[PDB]
Amino acid sequence: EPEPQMVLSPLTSAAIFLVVTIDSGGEDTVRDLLSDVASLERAVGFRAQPDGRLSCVTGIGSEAWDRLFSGARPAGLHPFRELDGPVHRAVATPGDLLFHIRASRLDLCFALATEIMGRLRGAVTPQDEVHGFKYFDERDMLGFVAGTENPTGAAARRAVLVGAEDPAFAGGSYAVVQKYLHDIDAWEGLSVEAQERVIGRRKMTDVELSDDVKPADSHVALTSVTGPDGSDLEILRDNMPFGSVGREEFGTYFIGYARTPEVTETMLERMFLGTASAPHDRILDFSTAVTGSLFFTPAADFLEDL
Amino acid sequence: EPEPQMVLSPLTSAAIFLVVTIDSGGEDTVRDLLSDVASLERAVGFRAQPDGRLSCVTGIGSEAWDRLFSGARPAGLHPFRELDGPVHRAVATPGDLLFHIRASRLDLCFALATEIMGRLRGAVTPQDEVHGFKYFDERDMLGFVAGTENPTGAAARRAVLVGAEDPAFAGGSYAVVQKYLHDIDAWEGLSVEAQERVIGRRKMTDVELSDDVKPADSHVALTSVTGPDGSDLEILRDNMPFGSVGREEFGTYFIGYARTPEVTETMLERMFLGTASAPHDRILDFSTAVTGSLFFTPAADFLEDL
Amino acid sequence: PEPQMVLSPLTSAAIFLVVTIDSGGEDTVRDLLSDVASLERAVGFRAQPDGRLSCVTGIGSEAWDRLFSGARPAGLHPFRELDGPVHRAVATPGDLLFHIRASRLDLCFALATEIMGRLRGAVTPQDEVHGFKYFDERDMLGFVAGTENPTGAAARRAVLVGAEDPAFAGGSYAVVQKYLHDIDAWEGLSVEAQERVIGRRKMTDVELSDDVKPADSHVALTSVTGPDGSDLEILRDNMPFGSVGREEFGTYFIGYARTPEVTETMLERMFLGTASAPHDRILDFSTAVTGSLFFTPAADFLED
Amino acid sequence: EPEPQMVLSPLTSAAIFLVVTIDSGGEDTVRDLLSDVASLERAVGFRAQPDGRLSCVTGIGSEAWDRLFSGARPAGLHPFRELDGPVHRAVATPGDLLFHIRASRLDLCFALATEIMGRLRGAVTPQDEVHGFKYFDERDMLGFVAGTENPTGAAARRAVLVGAEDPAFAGGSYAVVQKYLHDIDAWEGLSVEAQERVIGRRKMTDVELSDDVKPADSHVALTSVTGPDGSDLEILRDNMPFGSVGREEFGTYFIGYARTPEVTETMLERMFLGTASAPHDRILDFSTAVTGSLFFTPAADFLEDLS
Amino acid sequence: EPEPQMVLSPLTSAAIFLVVTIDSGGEDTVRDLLSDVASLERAVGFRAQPDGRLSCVTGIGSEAWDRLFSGARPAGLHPFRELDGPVHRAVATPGDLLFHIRASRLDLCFALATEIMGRLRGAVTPQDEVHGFKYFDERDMLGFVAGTENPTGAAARRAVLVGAEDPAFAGGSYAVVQKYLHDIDAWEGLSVEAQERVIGRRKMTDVELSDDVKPADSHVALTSVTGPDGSDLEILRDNMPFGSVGREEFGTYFIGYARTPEVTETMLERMFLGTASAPHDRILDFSTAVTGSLFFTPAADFLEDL
Amino acid sequence: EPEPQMVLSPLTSAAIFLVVTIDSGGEDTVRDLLSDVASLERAVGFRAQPDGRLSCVTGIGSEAWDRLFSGARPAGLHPFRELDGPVHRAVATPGDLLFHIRASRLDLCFALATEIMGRLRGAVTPQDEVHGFKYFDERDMLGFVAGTENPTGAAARRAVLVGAEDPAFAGGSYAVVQKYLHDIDAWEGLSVEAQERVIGRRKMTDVELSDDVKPADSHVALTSVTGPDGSDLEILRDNMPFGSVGREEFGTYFIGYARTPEVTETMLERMFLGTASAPHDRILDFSTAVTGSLFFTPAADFLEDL
Ligand code: HEM
Ligand code: HEM
Ligand code: HEM
Ligand code: HEM
Ligand SMILES: [Mg+2]
Ligand SMILES: [Mg+2]
Repeated sequence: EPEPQMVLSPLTSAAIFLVVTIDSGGEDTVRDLLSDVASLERAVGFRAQPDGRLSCVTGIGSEAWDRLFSGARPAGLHPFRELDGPVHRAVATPGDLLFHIRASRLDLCFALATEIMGRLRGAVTPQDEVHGFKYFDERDMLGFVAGTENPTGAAARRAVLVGAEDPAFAGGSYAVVQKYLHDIDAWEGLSVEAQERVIGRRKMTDVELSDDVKPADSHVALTSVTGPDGSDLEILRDNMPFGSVGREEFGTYFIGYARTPEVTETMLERMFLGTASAPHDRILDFSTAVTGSLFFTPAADFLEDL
Repeated sequence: EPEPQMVLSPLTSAAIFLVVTIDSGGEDTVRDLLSDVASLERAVGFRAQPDGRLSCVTGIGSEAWDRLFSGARPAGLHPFRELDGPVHRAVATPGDLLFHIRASRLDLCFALATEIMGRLRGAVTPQDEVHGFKYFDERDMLGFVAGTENPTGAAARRAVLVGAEDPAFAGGSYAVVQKYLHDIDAWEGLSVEAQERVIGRRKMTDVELSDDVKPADSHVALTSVTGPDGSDLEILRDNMPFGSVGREEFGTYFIGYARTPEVTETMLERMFLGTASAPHDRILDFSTAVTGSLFFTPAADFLEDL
Repeated sequence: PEPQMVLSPLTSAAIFLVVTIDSGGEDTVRDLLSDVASLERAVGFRAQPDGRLSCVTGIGSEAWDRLFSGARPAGLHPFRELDGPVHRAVATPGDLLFHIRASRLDLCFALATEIMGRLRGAVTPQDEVHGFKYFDERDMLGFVAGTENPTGAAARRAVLVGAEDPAFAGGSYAVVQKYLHDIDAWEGLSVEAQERVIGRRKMTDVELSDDVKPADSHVALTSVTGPDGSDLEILRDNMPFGSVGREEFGTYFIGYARTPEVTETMLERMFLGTASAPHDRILDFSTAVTGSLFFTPAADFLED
Repeated sequence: EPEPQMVLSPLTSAAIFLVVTIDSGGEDTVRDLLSDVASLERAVGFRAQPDGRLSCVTGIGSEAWDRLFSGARPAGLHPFRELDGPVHRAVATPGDLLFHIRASRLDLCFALATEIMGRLRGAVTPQDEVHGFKYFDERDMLGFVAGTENPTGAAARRAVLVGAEDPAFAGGSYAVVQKYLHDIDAWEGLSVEAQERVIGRRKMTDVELSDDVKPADSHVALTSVTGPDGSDLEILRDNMPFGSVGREEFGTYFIGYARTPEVTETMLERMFLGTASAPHDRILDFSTAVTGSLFFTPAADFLEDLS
Repeated sequence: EPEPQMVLSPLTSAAIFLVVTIDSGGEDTVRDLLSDVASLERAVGFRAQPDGRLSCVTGIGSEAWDRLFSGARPAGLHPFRELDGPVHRAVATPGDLLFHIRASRLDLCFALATEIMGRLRGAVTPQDEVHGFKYFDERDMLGFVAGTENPTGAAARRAVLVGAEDPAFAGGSYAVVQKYLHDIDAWEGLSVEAQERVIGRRKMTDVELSDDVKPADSHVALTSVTGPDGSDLEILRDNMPFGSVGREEFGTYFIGYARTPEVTETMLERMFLGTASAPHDRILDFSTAVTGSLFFTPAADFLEDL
Repeated sequence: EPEPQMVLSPLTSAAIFLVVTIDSGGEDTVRDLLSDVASLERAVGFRAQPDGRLSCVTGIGSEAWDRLFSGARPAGLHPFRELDGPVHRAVATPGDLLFHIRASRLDLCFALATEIMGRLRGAVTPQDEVHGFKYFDERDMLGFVAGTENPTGAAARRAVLVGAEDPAFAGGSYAVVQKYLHDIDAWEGLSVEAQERVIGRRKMTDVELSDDVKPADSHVALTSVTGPDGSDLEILRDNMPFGSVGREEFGTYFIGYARTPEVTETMLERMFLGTASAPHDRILDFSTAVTGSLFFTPAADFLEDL
């Protein structure tokens, strides 16, 4: 049975997201680092266990894959597709490698980031670095609980991990990232009731709005998708607030894992392009995407063997 | 007894340092915020007690004092004094207000910073914003334990709080801040034993080097100061690592509190200008100061009674 | 099939809610059942990982026939009243059980509030108990409670319906009884006399050896062996409760099993006695004031 | 300095409030129990330290004081004064002894309540027993954070503990209790902004409303009181949710400690009788007081030195 | 105010008790270590704060005091007085220095013991070393709660710290130690009710037996002492279980702190020699003392000024 | 179907290792105790759950197996093989039963050890008893992190548990124990860099030395072993510091579990007897083995069915 990366992590209150491009000639250095990244994760994290909860999920973009590896490609790997909606746009931005670093403390994330980037200096150019922090009651930058309807247990494994449909890549996953900046002033001018109509859940109690009252352009309504057999299509999300008070930057860093990118891409199409009943996701009236990238996160043993 | 701000805080693993200047006409907005800052600290922090450990210490610079208040000035308040040493320089940079925000989690620091800056928008210009994180075993960016010889209990109160020498300002303190960037590549080229000779303490065990082995230009030797009667002159420090892996920025944010700025200024003169036996503090061969400011942190009731 | 959270980690707080379904309340009940897992997530998620909030939902025999058509679970029937020579196990009404557990009573209460909010006008409350465990896992009699519960695979095999009733695989059967204790009479016994009642040492929680353990001790009467000589096991999560002002000092008994026959055989031994034991000596200090049986379906049964 | 009881406790998530009356002839049994209550607190609590945080504050009503003790009375002790407002009433109900029992866990509260009541059986009649639990984010039954503006440290000592003004009773305090039941249906029919105008603070963030927006009949405006010199008069509160979902009982148990009952009584008068600018505290349109009692909580050494 | 050592510590679950004798010629090495012991405590303990709660109380015996120091001596300092009762004996055993090391974890105790003994190698001979552990519910090796009636707060300071009666030594205390081994087989032959009559408290609930049932030769009755003016004479105890299962050694390490040794010695006399109404403390029928030593624990600043 | 003992335990900060021999005639008493050991574990441990994490792993030696049981032997069970190297020796010492007791607190370990030894008095002779404690940062007595490269999850199950190759004993494991005493004086005379060359990892950061610099006689190089198919052969280790400061005993108690003893024995041979490129493991120049024994730890159901 192939060993996945730590895509299914315990709850963590801190994260670093690192997106880089691989410079010309940097391929060999990158391959060496990939074969050591799990041993660096253990080195940094083991002595802080059990409370540290340090993990690193490593992802590779479509164009980078062809530069690094010969043989088969993962079936669903392609560049992030830009969505040019009537009002809102989901931009595509460059990224060859993702490091999704999570722990209970930002310092542990930083120590691992420092070791990873130390080995890659001269081979990569940083595109994005975000230091994320979750609020103490699992709330996001909009004041709502984040993570409630994530799948757990076997339902999570089924939703996230590549299996028999792409057997050479079993135990992998696909990550989509988007960095969002919020208009906090406009958001906080809404009443709580109007915010609940945007999200589709109660703010304080986190109870879902009933079907008869939930707006068709609420976030929860548009990101609820049923498959060909009427089962729910699910993804696993670990959105993280970030910001700078001096620069008035108040953000949500979105990351979503799925067994195939088609699930995530269908959700994004509904959000940005809308449906028969909804012009677009009302969350986008307060949130602007400034990055967008797609990565394949291979099985841990795939990385170890190169 | 006047009530001090939370200068003597429990150990915290997260901090935000905010330094701002007061714009033309911003005085009244600032005074209103100062009279509310303790109540904002309670609002953000109380529901996360007892583990949150959220506090905010507010400081006011020399020039800002005269713009905000009439009547007496604190006796020791003056602008930061630039030190132009033979090799190393301690720069002065602008700052009218300091907010030293501490907690066990960065999100609580950020929430308070957001409320404070929300009330000040349009009245202040940000000069510096640093998000600090301490390593899980109380280590700093150089890999040494940080805080070991800080005073505690009654010795700390005596060292930090203004008393009968300046009775109108009893329960206040003086804060000096400097942001340092490290040359980590050069530091990590030293052996552990060579690093220990720079600091003056063992790296793994944090035991002080004996007087016969401790170099005269070690950090602990230069920052050890005796008064006219041979008593130790002490300050309270809460130095915090910070940085950005993508920008190769690895820093220490220095903050030191003392009952009179003369103690901290004597330490800085020994570090930057040296003594008969030491050209300068060897820590400065790996650390460059890029900011420097001095603030008076009044008793909490002084702020409240505006 | 995915079970409900019958096998929970240890919790220090609980709310037990038993209700009857009023005439015309069926539809409101069915709607709540299809939402109960989503309400559990909504209340519990923001207090993770320490909250450990869960809700196990059970349905009685008479209620089942009112709510659902098609197959019944094979073992579902009303609680059987036991009229012993001295002690009686009463049957009391109950159509739905909510067994709510967490590390803190406030989280239990928040979920109970949301559940009862959705059911108002459709149900009548029969019982509500707010349970608390003592800091050293002791019960109201001063003994450690839960020691011999099965764990891991043995727990799954003992508690979850399987291939013997395949349409209801992943379900379980819950028996509840509320007991009030005579604490004055109990505390008049020596520790050694109490140990002979229970069958375990009080301070150290070591089982009394076979040569000293009385036949009418609680542990001896609730030890039952199957056709192949294996132990028949149940999973228990007994909770203290009470009111100091009313001198009410209680144990809320709940036992889960794959078939109610195991639990019912234990109860018959306790209340009716055997050739070797008049009755369970624990019953000389404990009176049952409720008794109900529920089937707790697989979580996916409720969600559909 | 005389030693207070644990009036200023760390934050606790569980409480039991026990109010009893002393039966005729029960005085001697009561006095014996009072001289042992500290030792019972240690017996129950010590083996659960450091996490248990078990404490018991013992209070004695005005009429009970006269029955138990033959010497001088605390200067501010009198029976709770009923407030008969144009709309709302603060009832006075019987109570001779208060046991305010706090810990991190309800079982530790219950163990101590059991030991106390075991010694008093036959000498007292129970009037009220409430098992309180705090919501995990310090919220009350109305969904608002409770405790935010309580004084801390030296300001709390100065506000709560009797000093030089009544030297024989230094280290004591005065407790007012009221059990409130809420109309949760009516409350949940308000918008969040309408709730915020009732309380005087933002619901989600717990930031106080500006002076320009905060209504005169908000709870925070009516319970804000300044003294003869313009200093704030403060009390220490440890309000606790309680209830029963089956009976639709959703409550707040109010307890407030103060160095003199006059501060707490002034706040209650403003709430129930109103001011020039406010008919009454709007929180009372959603909250009914069903008990009301006043107690003196003596210094610990006063209790220990008894026959 | 003179600063005491950490005689009144928060609750700790681990301890090391180290008793040594000073070898001929070892005086100078010992004096140097004493002047450094608080700085060693900070070095070992700081990086495990706030939960470590590492402290070291240092005591000096009567004969050692006269070897190390000249001039005035603490008023009550003498060698432990052997008690030769009709049945039971309290032995005096050699000991010049006590290190009473406490923390929430044994490893912190061990690290500090290692540093202390490292500085003293060649100057001292070990007489006793005990590694103590508390049971999870504060119980001792007899199964009873230990520590319940210790004084707290102000009453503890008054009972333990030397004051105006010996002003040159204000802020000190006197420690008596005795290592006890228990005859667990004999003890476990009693019923619980018979055990309770030995101790004077209920076993499970730790409620004191009422005056009408408490025997005169119970442990709590013999260790309850009133002074000529009616006040309770109290000591502070931090008894620790210890043992070795293979050697069937089950013990209690007794340590009692008091402002004068007269209080502790009066308790010991009542235990071992008895009263008019009690032949001896019944706890001694199941407990044998194998060490006995007395130490003065000076104010912290006395040690620092060497 | 078979239920293993708790070989794969969560991390624990305390342990007791008890090794006994079975006296002539003690076999029946031992068999009775083995059938009850799981129920004693529950009795002691249940009331401290969920934080106690008390477990006991029971092992049986080769000669004891033949005295206790008839029918099949586990295929790999034999007495520990003495290794007589040119410089260093791995001695074989007597041991019939191992009790490897772990918990979050030493109290719980001690209570269970007391109950076990209580049942076996008169049937067994203690050979070794060690009370282990972890340093707060997972460090050993040499100052290095211990446990970093242990297998986890499925890789741990595959490495440790007997399966289809010995089907009657599926769910069992083999334990090798050695008690080591260190020469701490000689070790602390090395520079940190010289220590790192002994171990094969960086001291402070726990990063493995790269292949070009790692010495062939480093500990990590000699204990890295590849199988016939090029896979890494792994074991699960739960080494625990122990000691006595007064006797200058500073130790590491080695325990290693594996599905077959040949893996552990190949590592030992490389350490003690060396390779073409390394005379012996350099860790042995600072570490002396004073015990050595091998045990089979059966499935839990094997013990219960006695
Ligand atoms: C007043 C009610 C009760 C009290 C206070 C109580 C208490 C206890 C205690 C202290 C134990 C020993 C520790 C443990 O394993 O939990 C025990 C064991 C047990 N109890 Fe009860 N119990 C009660 C009622 C019941 C009822 C009604 C049943 C069955 C229908 C039951 C079945 C069991 C079983 C099966 C055991 C495990 C026996 C064994 O060691 O195999 N109990 N109970
Ligand atoms: C139904 C009963 C009550 C509820 C639900 C309630 C709730 C609250 C809330 C949510 C706050 C704001 C947060 C805080 O500082 O705790 C508050 C503040 C306060 N309450 Fe109440 N309360 C009640 C009864 C009372 C009573 C009866 C009194 C006085 C006799 C009182 C005195 C106060 C005071 C002095 C404050 C702080 C006001 C300020 O200075 O900011 N409360 N209460
Ligand atoms: C022999 C081993 C010892 C054991 C196992 C032991 C055990 C206990 C226990 C279980 C208690 C009751 C709970 C408490 O308040 O701590 C206690 C109380 C006490 N013990 Fe001991 N003890 C021992 C030796 C000593 C010695 C040698 C002294 C005095 C020299 C002493 C002085 C006290 C005192 C003063 C109390 C408090 C009595 C009261 O005022 O209530 N103990 N001890
Ligand atoms: C003096 C006794 C010992 C000490 C202080 C010691 C210490 C260590 C240290 C510090 C590590 C590096 C971090 C890690 O745990 O992975 C290590 C790794 C290891 N040790 Fe030891 N050890 C000792 C004895 C043994 C023995 C006797 C064996 C085998 C029989 C052994 C097998 C291993 C293995 C397999 C590894 C992992 C190597 C790798 O794949 O990276 N050790 N040891
Ligand atoms: Mg009978
Ligand atoms: Mg014996």
